[PDB]
Amino acid sequence: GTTTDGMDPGVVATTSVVTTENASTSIATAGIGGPPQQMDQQETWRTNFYYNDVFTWSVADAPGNILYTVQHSPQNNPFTAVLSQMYAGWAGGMQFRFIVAGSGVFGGRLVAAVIPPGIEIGPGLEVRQFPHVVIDARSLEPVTITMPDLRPNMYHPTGNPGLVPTLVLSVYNNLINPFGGSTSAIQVTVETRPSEDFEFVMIRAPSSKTVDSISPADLLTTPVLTGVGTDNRWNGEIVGLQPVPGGFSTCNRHWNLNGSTYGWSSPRFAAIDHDRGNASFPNVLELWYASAGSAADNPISQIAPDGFPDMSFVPFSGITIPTAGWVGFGGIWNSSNGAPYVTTMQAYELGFATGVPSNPQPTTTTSGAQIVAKSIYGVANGINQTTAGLFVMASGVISTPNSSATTYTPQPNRIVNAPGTPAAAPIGKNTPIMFASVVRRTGDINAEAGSTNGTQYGAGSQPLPVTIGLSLNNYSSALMPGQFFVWQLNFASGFMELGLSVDGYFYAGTGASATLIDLSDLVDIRPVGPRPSTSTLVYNL
Amino acid sequence: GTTTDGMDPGVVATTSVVTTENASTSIATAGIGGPPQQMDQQETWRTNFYYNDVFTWSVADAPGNILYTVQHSPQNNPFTAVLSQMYAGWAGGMQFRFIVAGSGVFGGRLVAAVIPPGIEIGPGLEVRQFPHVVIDARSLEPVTITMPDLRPNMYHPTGNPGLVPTLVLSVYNNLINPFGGSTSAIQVTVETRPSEDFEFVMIRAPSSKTSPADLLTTPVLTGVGTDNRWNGEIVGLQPVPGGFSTCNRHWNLNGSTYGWSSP
Amino acid sequence: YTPQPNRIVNAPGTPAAAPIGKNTPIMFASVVRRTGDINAEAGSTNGTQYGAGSQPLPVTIGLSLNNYSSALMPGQFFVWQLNFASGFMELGLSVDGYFYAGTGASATLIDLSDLVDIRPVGPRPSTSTLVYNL
Amino acid sequence: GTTTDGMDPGVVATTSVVTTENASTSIATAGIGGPPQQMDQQETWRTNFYYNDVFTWSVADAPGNILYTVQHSPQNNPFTAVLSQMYAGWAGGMQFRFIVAGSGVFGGRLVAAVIPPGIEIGPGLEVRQFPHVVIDARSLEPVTITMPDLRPNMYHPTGNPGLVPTLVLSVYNNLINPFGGSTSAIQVTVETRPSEDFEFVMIRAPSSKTVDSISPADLLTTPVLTGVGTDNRWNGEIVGLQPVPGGFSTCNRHWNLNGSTYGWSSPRFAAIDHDRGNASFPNVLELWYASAGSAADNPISQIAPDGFPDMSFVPFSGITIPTAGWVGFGGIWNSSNGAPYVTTMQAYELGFATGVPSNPQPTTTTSGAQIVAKSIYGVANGINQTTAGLFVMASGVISTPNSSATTYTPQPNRIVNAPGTPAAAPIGKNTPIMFASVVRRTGDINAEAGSTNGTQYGAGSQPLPVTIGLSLNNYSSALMPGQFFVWQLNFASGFMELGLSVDGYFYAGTGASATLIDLSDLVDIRPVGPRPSTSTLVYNL
Repeated sequence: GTTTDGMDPGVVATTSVVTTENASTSIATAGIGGPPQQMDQQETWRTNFYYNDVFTWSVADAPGNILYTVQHSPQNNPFTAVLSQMYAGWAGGMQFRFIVAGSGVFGGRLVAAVIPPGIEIGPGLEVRQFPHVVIDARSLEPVTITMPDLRPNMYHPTGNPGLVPTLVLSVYNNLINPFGGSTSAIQVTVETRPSEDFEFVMIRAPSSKTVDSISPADLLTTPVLTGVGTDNRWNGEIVGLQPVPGGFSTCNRHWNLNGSTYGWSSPRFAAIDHDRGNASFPNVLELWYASAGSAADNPISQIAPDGFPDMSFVPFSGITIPTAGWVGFGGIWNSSNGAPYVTTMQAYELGFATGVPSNPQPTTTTSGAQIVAKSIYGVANGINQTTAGLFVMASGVISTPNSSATTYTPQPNRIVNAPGTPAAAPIGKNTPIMFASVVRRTGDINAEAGSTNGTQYGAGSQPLPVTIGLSLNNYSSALMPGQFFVWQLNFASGFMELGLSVDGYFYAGTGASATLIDLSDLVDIRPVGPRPSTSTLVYNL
Repeated sequence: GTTTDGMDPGVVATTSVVTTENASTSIATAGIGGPPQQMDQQETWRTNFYYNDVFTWSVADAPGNILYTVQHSPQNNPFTAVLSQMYAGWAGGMQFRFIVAGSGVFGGRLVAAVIPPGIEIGPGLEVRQFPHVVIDARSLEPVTITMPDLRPNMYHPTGNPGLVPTLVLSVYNNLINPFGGSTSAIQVTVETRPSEDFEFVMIRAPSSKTSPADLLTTPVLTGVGTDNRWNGEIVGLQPVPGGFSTCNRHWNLNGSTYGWSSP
Repeated sequence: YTPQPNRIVNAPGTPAAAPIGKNTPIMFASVVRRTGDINAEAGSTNGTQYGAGSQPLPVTIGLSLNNYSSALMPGQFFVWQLNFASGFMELGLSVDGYFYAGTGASATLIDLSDLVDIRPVGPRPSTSTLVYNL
Repeated sequence: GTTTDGMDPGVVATTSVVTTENASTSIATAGIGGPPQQMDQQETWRTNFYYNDVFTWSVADAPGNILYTVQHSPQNNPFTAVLSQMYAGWAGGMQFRFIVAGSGVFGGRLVAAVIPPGIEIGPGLEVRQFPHVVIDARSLEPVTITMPDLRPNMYHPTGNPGLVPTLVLSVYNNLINPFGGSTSAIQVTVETRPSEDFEFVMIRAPSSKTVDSISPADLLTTPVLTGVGTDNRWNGEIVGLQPVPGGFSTCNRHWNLNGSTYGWSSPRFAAIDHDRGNASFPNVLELWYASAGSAADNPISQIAPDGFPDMSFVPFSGITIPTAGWVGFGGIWNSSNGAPYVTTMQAYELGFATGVPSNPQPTTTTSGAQIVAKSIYGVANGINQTTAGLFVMASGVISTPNSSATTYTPQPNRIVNAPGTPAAAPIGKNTPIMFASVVRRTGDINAEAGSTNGTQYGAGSQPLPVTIGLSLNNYSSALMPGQFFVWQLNFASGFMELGLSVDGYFYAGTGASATLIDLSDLVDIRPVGPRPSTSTLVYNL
C-alpha cells in the first residue's frame, strides 16, 4: 500500500454519470469519422499515469470551497496533446488518479463530482448536491475517478471541440490537526491517463491549420520571459512583474483575443513620422503640435501617427526639466520636399495635451485632444513654419531633472486611451500586473542595474511576441467569457500562476501587495489551461 | 473504352475516408428528421451522372496549383438543387466522375483528395500529404471519386449546413506536350451522382428564405440607371490608374456612409 | 472628365481605392451639360463632356437599404460579367464599395453601347486578374 | 495503370542491400530498447504514401549527374517526425515511391542506388558501379525502392542518430525528344512511407530536451520572412533577398552552428554607450574617438562597445555630407557623473577608422584601429574634454547628401570584420545572399516605398530570430561539413530553395545574377533538410 506503480489505479470510484448507455452511444456515434485510430491497448503512452497538477489543502478552507477544476480536453495529457497534431477529431473519456499526502492523525474529507456541460463553474456551485464520491484525508492508496464524454456532438473537432463536461474537487469537511501548531496544510497530486474508449479520427497533414486555433499555449514560452522577449512600450528586456492593485487601462499596441485593437500603433518599433503640423518657438525650445484625428496616412487608426506614445504631456519651460516624460531624439523636417532642418535635431518630449496653442495642460482622452512635441534642450536655431513635419525615434527614454531614480512610469493616471477601451480591475484576490523593464534616464545615462544612484523601470501591458501572436492568429473560441488561461512559472523555490483574460490583460494572485517580482530565478514555464477567473492563483513565493 | 453510358462510373478510386461505418452511422443518425424522402433507388434522377462543371488544365500550372474545389452541398448536382427548394435538411455522400479529354501523346498527372471538416482551404493547404489518388492525363475511361458525409451534427439544415468536407483537385505533375506549338491546354468535365445514402428530410414551403446579385442588373447599365454625382445616364466606364476616393453619396457593404448626402 | 481625383473632397477616415495587381478602380461616366455650349449632347463637333461618379444610384440605394455585411469576406471581389457583341469583361465590387476592372494601366474610356446583358459570377479572390476580352 | 491509389506501391524493385540477414539483425539488436512501439499495421499513417519532394529532369543533363539525394531520417515522413517528439530512439527502413510524368515518345533512363554510410556524396560518386535499378522515362506505374537501415549502432538516438545510409538518383541515359522544339524537361515525384520493421523505443516526456538538437528546422518559419522578422544590422522588416556574386564576410551580430561568434554585439538592439574617449572640435562638428580593444565593460568582446556598427568611416568636413554612412542620434555625456552635455545632442556618424587624431582614413580591420564618431551637423556649442562618454542609439539611418537613393549598403568592401572570420564564396552555381530591408535616409526622411525619389535598401547577413535561435540552442551535430540545410520558399508562380551552411551564411541558386528578389508573393516556407553543398538549388522564378 505504501508503494504505487505507474499502472496501478488504486481504488476505482464511479458515479451515476458512468453508464453502459453512454459508452455504447459514444462508440456508435464516433463511427461517423471512420475506424478509430491509436487503439493499441499495450502501448506505453496509454497504460501509464502521467503528472497533471498539484494543489494544496489548508485547514482554513471552509466547506464548499473549490480546490481544483479541469475542463475535459486532450490537452490534459502530455501524449494525447502531441497526437492531436495529426488528427481532426477525438472522442472518449479520461481517467484521473488522485494521491493524498496525508497522515493518520489528520481529519477532514474531500468531495469530487462531474459537472455536465452548460453549467457555470464558480463560487455558487454546490458540489454536494451532485452525484459524488467522498475521500478521506487519511487515504493511503490512490483513488481513480473517470470523466465520461458527455457531448451534444457526434465528435469533437480539433479546432473547436464544443461543449464538454468538467471535473470539480471541493472541501467536504474541514481539515483538522489535533495537535494544532504551525502545520496546517497538505498536498494532493493529480495524474491522468486516457480511458479505454478514447479515440482519434480523420488523420490530417501536420502543416495544415485549423480554422480556429486549439489554444494560445505557445504564446508565452520560456524565452519570452527569461531574457529574450521585450515589452510593448519601451522595447526593453522584461526583468520584473509589477502588480497594480488600483487598476489601469491600455490600448496602444495592445491586442485582445479577438484580433482587434483600440490603439493606433502596430506590433513593431519604427520611427514616428508626421508631415503636417504647426512648429514655432515664440538655445531656444522648439515646439511642434498638431490636432488629433488627423493622421490620414495611418491605416490602423487616425488618432495619432503610428508609434506615438500614449503618455500625457508634462508642461515645462525655461531651465526646469519635466519629470517622467517620454523623450525621443529627432526634429523637424521640411514637409515641402522631405528635407530635414539640420539645426533642430535634439531630444524632444512627446505627449498628449489639450488646448496648447499657449497653455500646456495634460490630458488622458484622445477625443478632442492635441499631440505635442517640445524640445527639452536648446536647439541650434529655431524655425517658424505654419506647416512642417516631425520625425522622431520610437525607442524613447524617461526625462528626469537629476540623477535620482523615480517610481515606475507611466503611472495609471498618465496612460492615455481611446474611448471604448475596456479596463482591468481586481477580481477577488487576482490583480492585474504590468511587465517591468530597465530603461535609460536623461539625468544619468550610465546607470543600468545595481548602480548606487538607483534603478529606473518602465512598464508595459503585454510582451511583444505575445502581442504579435495575438495580432496574427485567431483565439476567439479558445476561451469563454469569465475564464483565465493560466500558465505556471517555476522558480527555484516554489512556483506561481499567471492568468490571461479575453481582453488581453495578465493577472497574478498577489492580493493587495505592490512589490516588484523578480524573474531572475525563473527556470521554465508550463501551460495549465482554462480555469475560472474567480479561483485564486497560486503564489508560493 | 471509347463509349460511356450514363450509368457507368468507370474506374472506382477509393480513399481511406470511405468506410462502411461512416455510411451506417450517417443513415442511423439522419432519422432524427423523420422518414427519409426521395430515397427510391430506381429513380432516373439518382442512377445517372449529370453535368456539373468544366475547367482547364494548362502547361503553365505549377505543381500544387488548385484547378477545382467544391464544398459538399446539394448545389453540386443539377437535380438535387431543384429538390432542395422544398426541403429543409439533407445528409449523405456524393460521387464525382471525371473525364479527361486528352490524347496518348500528352504527359502529366493530377491528384485528388478529400479534406476533413474544420480545416482551412487555401494556398497553404498541402493536398499531397492527405490520402489521395493520382490520375494520369492519358486516362481513356472515366474516374469516379466519392465524397462521404463527415459531419459532427446529425444532419445538415439547408439554411446553414455547418461543418462539411471539401474536395480538392490540384496539379501533381506538369502537363507536357512533346510537339509544343499553340496547343497547350486540355479540358476536364465533371459530372455528379448522389450516393446510396443521400436523403432529404423536413419538407418546407418553396418560397422560404434561409448575396448582392440583384444590385447590378442589366437596366442599370443599359440606359436606365444614373450616376450618384451628376444624375445622368451612365454611358461609359473610365479607368483611374492613379486611384481616388469618394464619400459623398457612397455606401459600403456594411450599411454605413462617410458623406453627408442621402441617395 | 471632372471631377479629377485631386478635386474630390472627402471626410477624414474615408478609405481609398488603389490598384491591386492588374485590377484598377473605375468610375461611371455620363454626359453632362456645360455653360459654354448648352446644346452639345453627343456626337457634336465641339466635343463631348463627361461627368464621373463612383457608384450607380440604384446600387447606392440598395446598399443603403439592405445588409450585405456577411456575403463577402475581406479580400474578395464580387464579380459580374458584362457581355458585349465581341467578347466579354468582368467587373468586381469590393467591401468598401468601389468597382474594379482588369484594364491594367490603360485610361481610355470604355463604351457601353454594345452591352447586351449582365450575368453575376460571385465571390472571387481580389488578386485574380479580371478578364478583359475587348 | 492510369490511376494509382495511396496504398499501391506499383512495381517493387530490390537491390543487393535488402537481405534477410540485415532485417533479422536489425530486429534483434533493436530489442535493447524494449518492445517496439507504434507497430499497428492497419493505422492510416503507416499504410499510405505521402508527398516528399518533386524534382525536374532536363535533356541537357549528362549521364552521371545527380538529380535527387535524401538522407535516411524520420524527418522524411510527415507523421514519423511528429511521433519522434515523444520517443528517444528509432530503427528500421523506409519505402520510397517514384512516379515519372513522362510520355510514350520520350527516351532516356534513370538509375537509383543506396549508398552505405561513410561515403561522401558529390560529383565524384559513380552511381552506376553500385548495385542499382534502371527506370525508363516511359514508365507508367510507380516504382518503389526500399532503403534498409545500415547502421553501426544498436539503435538511432533521437538527438544524434549517427551514421545512416543515403539514396541517390542520377541520370543513366540522356532524355531525348524526337520532335525537338521547346519541350525539353519532365518532372518526377517522390513519396514515402515507413517499412514494416520501422519502430520507436523508450517513450519520453515531450517537454524534455535532447542534449543535441534534432535539426534547425524551426529557425526559419514563415512569419520570419513574411513581414514579422527583421534583419540583424538595421532592425528593419526584411522585404527582399540580394545576391552577392562577389562574396562578403560578416561577424558583428552573426552566429554559426556551433554557438560561437566573432563579433562584439549581442542579438539585440540597445543603446551604444561608452565611457572613456577623447572629444574635441578643433555650429561646429563635434568629434569623439577612442582606441579599439579598450571595451573592458563588454563581456562578449573588447573590440568595441556592444551595438557599435561594423561599417567603415567616411571622411567629411565643412558643408560636404558623407555618402552611405551610419548615422545615429545621440551625443556626449560627462564620464565623471553620467550627466549629459545637453548642447551636443545631434545626429553623429559612427565608424571604424585608423590614425584619426588628424587624418580620417577608412579601414576594415579591427586590429590596431580606432572607433570614430563625428557629428554631421553643427552642434549648439562644442565641448573640449580629454575624457568623455558617448551615448548613441543603435537603430541608425543612412547619410546621403541629397534626396536621391543609392545602392544597397554596406557594400562588401565597407564591412569591418575581426581576424579569423570565415568568408562566404560562391560554390558552383550557389551564391551567398543578404537580406534587404527598407531604411530611412537623411536627405529624404519621408520616402518609404514606391516613392518617386527611389527606394533605399539596407542589408544584413542573418534574420534576428535566426540569430537568437543559433545563439540559444546547439546545432553542432545536425549538419556535417560540406552540406547545406535547405528550406523551400513557395511563391504564387513556382518555388525556390534556400540553403544554410555551418558558418551561418545563406545561399541561393541565382548563379551570377545580382537582381533583388521580391518576397511579396511568398506564401509559406517548407523545410527540406540536409543536402550536398555542390548540388544546385532550384530557382524556378
